[PDB]
Amino acid sequence: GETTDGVYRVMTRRLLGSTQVGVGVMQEGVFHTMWHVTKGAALRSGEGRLDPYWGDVKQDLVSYCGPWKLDAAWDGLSEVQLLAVPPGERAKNIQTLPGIFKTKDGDIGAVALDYPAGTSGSPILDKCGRVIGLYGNGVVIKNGSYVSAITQGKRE
Amino acid sequence: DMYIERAGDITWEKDAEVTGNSPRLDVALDESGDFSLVE
Ligand SMILES: O=C(Nc1ccc2c(c1)CNC2)c1cccc2[nH]c(=O)[nH]c12
Repeated sequence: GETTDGVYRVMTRRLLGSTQVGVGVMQEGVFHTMWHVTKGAALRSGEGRLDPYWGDVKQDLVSYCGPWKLDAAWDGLSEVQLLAVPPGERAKNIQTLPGIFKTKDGDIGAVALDYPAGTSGSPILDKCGRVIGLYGNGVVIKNGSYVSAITQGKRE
Repeated sequence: DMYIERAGDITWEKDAEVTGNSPRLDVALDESGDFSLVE
């Protein structure tokens, strides 16, 4: 069906009314989203069907129709824009300076913006509009608020 | 069964609302892709 580049809402009719379970990026004929949004299930786009191509529960990422295409990275110094697509609310760019998730395998970018769980999959952009990662996987800090990581996949 | 709807273009917008702090958090990622705060 629709394969135009951009940001998309992932919805479901399995529950009461139409409920938004997450968000995704369509780029180069591939739909990119978080694994915890779809659980690897196939998606629909009008009459068309999107089937999973690659996925990984630890990275919490999944691509549809083809391999992961997003490869831009946070430089460690610049502000980024979370293209937040909230449930029932209009898409909105939120500029922020990212923090650091210090891990045993290296550091990762992190956006400290609290958004509903249904905002999972919203892209994080650089000053060029490139997708440097997706919002939706992080931690609950001492304040109860969510601090998501900048989750980027690998372009083989 | 899940379905998708276009929500917009991916573009950087100048003069967007600038909010949020930049914290350095010690985390651990388990085999189930879940983060946890290490203190
Ligand atoms: O729960 C969230 N994310 C999530 C859930 C389940 C799993 C994973 C990530 C990865 N492995 C399985 C979430 C995402 C965005 C904002 C939030 N606010 C809040 O309190 N939780 C979230």
